[PDB]
Amino acid sequence: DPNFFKMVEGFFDRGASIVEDKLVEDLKTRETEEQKRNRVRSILRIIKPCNHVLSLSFPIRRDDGSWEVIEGYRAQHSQHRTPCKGGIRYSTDVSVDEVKALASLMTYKCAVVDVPFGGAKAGVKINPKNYTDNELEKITRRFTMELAKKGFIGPGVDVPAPDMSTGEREMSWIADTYASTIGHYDINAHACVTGKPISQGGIHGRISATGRGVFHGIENFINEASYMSILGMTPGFGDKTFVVQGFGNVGLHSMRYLHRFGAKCITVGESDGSIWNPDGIDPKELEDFKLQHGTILGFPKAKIYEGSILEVDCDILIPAASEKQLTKSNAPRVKAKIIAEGANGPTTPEADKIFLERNIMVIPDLYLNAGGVTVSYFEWLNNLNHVSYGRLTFKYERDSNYHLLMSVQESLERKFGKHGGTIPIVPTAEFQDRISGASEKDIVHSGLAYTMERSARQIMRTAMKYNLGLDLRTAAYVNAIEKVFRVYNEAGVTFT
Amino acid sequence: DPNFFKMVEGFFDRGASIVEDKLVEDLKTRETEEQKRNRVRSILRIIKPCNHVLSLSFPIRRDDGSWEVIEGYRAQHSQHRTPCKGGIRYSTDVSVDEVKALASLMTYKCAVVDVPFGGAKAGVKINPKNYTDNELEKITRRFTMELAKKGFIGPGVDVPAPDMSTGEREMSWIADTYASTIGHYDINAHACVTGKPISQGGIHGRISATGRGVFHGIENFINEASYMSILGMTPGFGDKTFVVQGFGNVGLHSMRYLHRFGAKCITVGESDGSIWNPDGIDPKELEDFKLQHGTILGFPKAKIYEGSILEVDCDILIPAASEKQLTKSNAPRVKAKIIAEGANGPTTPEADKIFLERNIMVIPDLYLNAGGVTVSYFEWLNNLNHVSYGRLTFKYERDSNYHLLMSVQESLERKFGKHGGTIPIVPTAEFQDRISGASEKDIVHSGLAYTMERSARQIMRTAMKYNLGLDLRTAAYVNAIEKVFRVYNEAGVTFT
Amino acid sequence: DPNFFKMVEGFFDRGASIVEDKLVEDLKTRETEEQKRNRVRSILRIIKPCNHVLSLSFPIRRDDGSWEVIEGYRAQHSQHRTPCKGGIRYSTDVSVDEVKALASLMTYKCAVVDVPFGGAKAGVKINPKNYTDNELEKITRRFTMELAKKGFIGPGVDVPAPDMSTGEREMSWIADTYASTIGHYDINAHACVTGKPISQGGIHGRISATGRGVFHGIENFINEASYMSILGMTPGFGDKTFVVQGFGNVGLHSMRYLHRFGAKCITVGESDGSIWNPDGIDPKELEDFKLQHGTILGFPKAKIYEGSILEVDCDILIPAASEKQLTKSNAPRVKAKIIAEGANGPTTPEADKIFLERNIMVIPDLYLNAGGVTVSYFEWLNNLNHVSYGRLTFKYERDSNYHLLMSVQESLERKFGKHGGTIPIVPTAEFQDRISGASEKDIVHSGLAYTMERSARQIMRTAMKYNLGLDLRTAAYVNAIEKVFRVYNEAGVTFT
Ligand SMILES: Nc1nc2c(ncn2[C@@H]2O[C@H](COP(=O)(O)OP(=O)(O)OP(=O)(O)O)[C@@H](O)[C@H]2O)c(=O)[nH]1
Ligand SMILES: Nc1nc2c(ncn2[C@@H]2O[C@H](COP(=O)(O)OP(=O)(O)OP(=O)(O)O)[C@@H](O)[C@H]2O)c(=O)[nH]1
Ligand SMILES: Nc1nc2c(ncn2[C@@H]2O[C@H](COP(=O)(O)OP(=O)(O)OP(=O)(O)O)[C@@H](O)[C@H]2O)c(=O)[nH]1
Repeated sequence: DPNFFKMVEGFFDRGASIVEDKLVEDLKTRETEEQKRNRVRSILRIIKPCNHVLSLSFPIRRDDGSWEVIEGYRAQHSQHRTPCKGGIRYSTDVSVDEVKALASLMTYKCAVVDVPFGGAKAGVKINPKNYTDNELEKITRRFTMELAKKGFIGPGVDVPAPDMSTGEREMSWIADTYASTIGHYDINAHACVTGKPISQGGIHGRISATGRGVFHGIENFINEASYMSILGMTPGFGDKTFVVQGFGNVGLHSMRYLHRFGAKCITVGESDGSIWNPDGIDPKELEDFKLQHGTILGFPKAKIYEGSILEVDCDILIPAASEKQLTKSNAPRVKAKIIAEGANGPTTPEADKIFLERNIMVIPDLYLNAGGVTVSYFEWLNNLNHVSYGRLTFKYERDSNYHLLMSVQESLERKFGKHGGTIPIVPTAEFQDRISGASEKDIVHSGLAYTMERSARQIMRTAMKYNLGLDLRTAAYVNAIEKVFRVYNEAGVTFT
Repeated sequence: DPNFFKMVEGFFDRGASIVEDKLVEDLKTRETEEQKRNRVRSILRIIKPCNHVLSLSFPIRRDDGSWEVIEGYRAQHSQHRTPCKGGIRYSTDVSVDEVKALASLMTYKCAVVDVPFGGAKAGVKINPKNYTDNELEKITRRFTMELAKKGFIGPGVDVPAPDMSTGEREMSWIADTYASTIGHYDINAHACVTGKPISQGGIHGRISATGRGVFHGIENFINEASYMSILGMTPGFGDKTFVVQGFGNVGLHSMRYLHRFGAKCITVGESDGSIWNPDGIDPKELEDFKLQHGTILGFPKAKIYEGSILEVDCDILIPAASEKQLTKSNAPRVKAKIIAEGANGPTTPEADKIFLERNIMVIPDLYLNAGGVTVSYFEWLNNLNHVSYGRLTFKYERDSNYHLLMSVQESLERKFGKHGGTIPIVPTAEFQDRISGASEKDIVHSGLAYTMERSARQIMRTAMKYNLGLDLRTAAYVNAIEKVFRVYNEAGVTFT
Repeated sequence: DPNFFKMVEGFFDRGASIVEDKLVEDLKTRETEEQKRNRVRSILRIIKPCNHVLSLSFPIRRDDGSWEVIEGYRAQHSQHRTPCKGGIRYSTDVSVDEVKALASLMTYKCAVVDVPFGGAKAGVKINPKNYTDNELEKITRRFTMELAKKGFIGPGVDVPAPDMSTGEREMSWIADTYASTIGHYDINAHACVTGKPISQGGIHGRISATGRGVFHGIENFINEASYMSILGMTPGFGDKTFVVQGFGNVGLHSMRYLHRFGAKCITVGESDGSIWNPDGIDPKELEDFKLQHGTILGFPKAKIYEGSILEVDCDILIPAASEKQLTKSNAPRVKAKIIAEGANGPTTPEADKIFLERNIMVIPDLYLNAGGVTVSYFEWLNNLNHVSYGRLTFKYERDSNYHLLMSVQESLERKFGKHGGTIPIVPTAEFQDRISGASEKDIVHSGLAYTMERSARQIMRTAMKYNLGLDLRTAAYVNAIEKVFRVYNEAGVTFT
């Protein structure tokens, strides 16, 4: 049970060794092979660590009149490409080391998806549940009152974001503080953060984003025969066994979108148990009980399945919530062709090997749960371009989108409308639905997928280049580094 | 052999005289004809000079331990419309006067193409070749360390750029300095400069931009019969003799794009000699030797042509590199209907007259080599909107771009698909190539051409308005001034 | 052998317990004894920790072309009273914990002497000796390039300073960086740091300051009979045995000033050995060999004394350099009435008890080595008032300083100068020496002593108030906290 930090650090190291072999070969500087090799080697010593790490102490007053001190950490991995991004996490497992990872992680996560942001993250040694709303509203707006004094929060330095144990309220609190302490005139203050509610500049779609980011991520591969062949599987979703573990968020919004395109999901894993219905389960009906029961168990159309989800005979498996759920004890026990890994580090390094030995494909946590980052990026622009996307264009496009058809109509009626036969060219129900449903919801759904699309394709290439086969986890950490490295190299690596 | 400055100044003067005749007539102020004429007249005394010109001195330390002082000049023509733009030039021909021109030039260049920027330029009395990479990296990052202390470098004051003797490295160096001296949080620091590499916010297409800007510039005229008639020529490129002088950059990337649309280029001029093949030459094969030989001479499929390119019997002639190449001695000797003038001041004032007497059309250096500016402008936005263009839209457009076709299909199958005959409407190879090739490369190629398109059209008008016929050089300097003047007039000309 | 951190933390804790007993009694708020006691108690939980602690990573390039990463720490104890102060230390013993102490220390050190500054400190995991001057000049100016991006260096946030392993050069380097990265116009940039050379705004006297701060600190007690009586000693210095350990700096400049006022120093401790001359030793003659020999040993007029300085039969003992030199093994072995503790933590907690049991007075490291801080404060003003002290006044005072005497002369000659007898009132050699020697050297020497004077007096009071007798170390940590606490209380303790 290594520390998730040590997991990460262990990976990057491996990727570096892989990269260097050629990265030195494809370096176009006039130097000695040795000389230049000592350039790259150290650069891969430079980015790995996290530049700035700050430790705090808060004199907050409780509701009972008492005082207590609070520790808070912010980690800003690398300045190679600002601004920097990172969510906040209120918990008691926090620690300096636990952070540097996730910042040094999100960075690599962002690069895979071609995002400018730089990785960061913060945390606080605290358990929210023991504290009220007011207290938390006293904590937060003081937290981001300090960091702002110290240049770790600004629309072009560092951008907080949500995470488990947080929500819009928390964000909403922050942004106000900033505007009342720093911006005071600065227009870009509305971009201080992300994940805001919709009324201030948020997004129609954030909540389900991640779940989607999983989906289009899987799609870019399942529809890829080059790997179907390897796993003896078939392209498409119309005939496949799908399951989930970590119901709730990302487990769900994916399950639903998943159900949409011909999927047949079978099971559900929950902190309290499981279910099973080889006939396929409606996510909708489950959405109900999650609110009408606070649990999955008791679902009429599924048996309370004994055992872990992982041991289910299926095609896909989605460890959306549990961390380190896959071990050498289960890796052989799993029954699946593919794994998703929505959550971060649901899988152990040892297992990955076992899968590669079982010819089991997987997906890296980076790629999938990225969409929860991607969307933010978009939301970080809405607050900069100070508009909802498209509102200058929807109707214009619309107009053109049916002046054309008219042109077609006339063009045809002109040629073989000889007798005058009219061709009432019209939209399609769907296409008409898009039109009247014109809204950011459609844009984002697009600028998200395209992203996840392009990224995957780069990865496949990256895999082939290095003959990694199905060992994508590395391949991603690979494709990331090359981008990162390439950046830091072309930045005048340092002015000292 | 006047100084390129004196050339410029000589032109503007001429344009003013031409403009005033009507600019006073079309001025809508309640004044006396005389009174108002004394308004315009002086305004054309105001813009002409360059407001700010700074002279520097650098205590740099060589690699040998020695010190030496270095002089550096920055010229910011006019504040009438900030920000201001201007590249850098490392040479020993530099001088205050040599600058004011090019700044006072780029301004007028920018206006022709409807660009906000204001003209500037910098230079340094130095010969790079005698200095290392490190030294230059010591020079530059100190150069832009001073100017920043003094408000001549900022994403909304003044924007450096490349030029001969410079490259991405130089830029890349600068931007880092700025972020480490001024921005420190400012998001727009990524726009401090332009011409950056691609990894930081550069562009897919810069290198060939200029060459293209030449092309679409020629196209907007060759396809214009109104001038074909005058020169007894034909519209199109499918039947014309093309040549070049100044092979390398802009000479090349144009030659290639030129070759694409039915051109037949015949010759090449190079600092070391020339070639000739009335059968037409593949730029590609030339691209090879330029790298496999560092020269054109020795090209199998062309004779080493004796004489200057200018004296070749052709339809187009492109003095892409040489300066002041066209004199009264050659002006009559030239064999051509049109000239391009990619470079700046390849042609002499005296010659222009001779051409007008020989009924020879030409093109102003302003218009053509503008694209090397235009593109930058775009690149200056990529770093402000903090995105690669379109990524929010490509797939959305894509979707719509084939939901429509479906609509057509259904619409037709509905009317005279009576028996059920299906119409498998599909894209075209080309159109499908666009789609999968979706990228900035296509956007920029567009927002460039359109620009060069609209501009030309304004010029034609401007020519007709003033009955200049083929004497475009003036006409441009004309169309520019009116815009400029119009700006400075509507700006509350001055608050003093 | 506890960590110097743990030493410190152990002290403050003790002081708090002592303070609270009355601090709650002298709190003038309308509350319940319990209620208010829960106010103070926690406040003494708040100040103790250090608010901001930053960890860094530097991509520096060596002279050999290689790269290496460097870690650097800055600790800004408390914002209760900005700006904050702290020197820098280049070593390899550095660590986060090792810092928080010294920052949380200097704070309390500053308060004793009624200084606004807030404690901070920085360090770097590095050994200078293995690196050149250039490298260090590459390290430093990058170090303070980051911290400035992050608001840990500024004339009104945080003020670096020298320390062992540093010197004026290091400072001089920094200040330039700042002016070239942040100030750019800010007048107060000349105050970014302290310890500067004299040519930029430094001070005539810094080097010997500390040594002096020791002296006047001892004087305020030795001349105090109230404690002479306790130790059975005599006031004055004219008859006392003085010694030293840690020759070099502070050991020396004190020894000299010490020699001036009737002292008779006997021995010297050095890293390499010792000497002894009951006849008294001229510091001057020693100054010579320290430069003519790099050592004390071989001094003609002193025997190479076997044993540690501590075991010498004397009246005063000055552990100026060695850390943790005094242990339970030596505490009883020491032969002395008083200890100085110029260095930080030369003495162990256990020993202090033993001394109190041996009726041995001591002095806290805080008080004495403070002068090295005090002076800086002054130097931090020279760079703000942008003048050398007094230059507006010396001659004015001078004038008045002898218009008076004239008045006396005339006044006397008027009354009983009846016959006309003239009274040539004149200055004294000394007083005339002051005049012609008018310079900062005299001011600082004053504003230093007065400080150390007033402080001590507060401490005596503080001791009596709490009946600590000779256990001053606490008493200081006591007098400090009350000031600190009092500050943080009257600051609207927090706006959350
Ligand atoms: N679909 C769905 N949405 C939910 C659920 N719970 C909360 N939501 C929120 O409701 C919103 C519904 O999104 P819509 O914009 O109405 O429809 P959509 O974006 O096209 O797709 P869905 O989000 O799946 O409905 C989502 O953005 C979620 O934030 C749920 O169980 N199912
Ligand atoms: N075409 C071409 N590109 C070159 C040449 N030399 C360097 N390049 C670079 O290669 C890039 C090729 O551009 P692409 O994006 O691949 O293709 P394109 O932009 O549609 O058109 P081309 O630039 O002419 O290839 C250009 O942007 C140049 O910067 C050359 O000789 N020919
Ligand atoms: N006195 C003294 N000064 C030294 C010695 N070594 C270096 N110095 C420097 O020389 C300066 C001499 O100070 P001065 O201003 O000339 O005289 P002062 O300040 O009245 O008293 P001193 O510093 O003891 O000489 C001090 O500030 C030190 O920085 C030394 O061994 N003895």
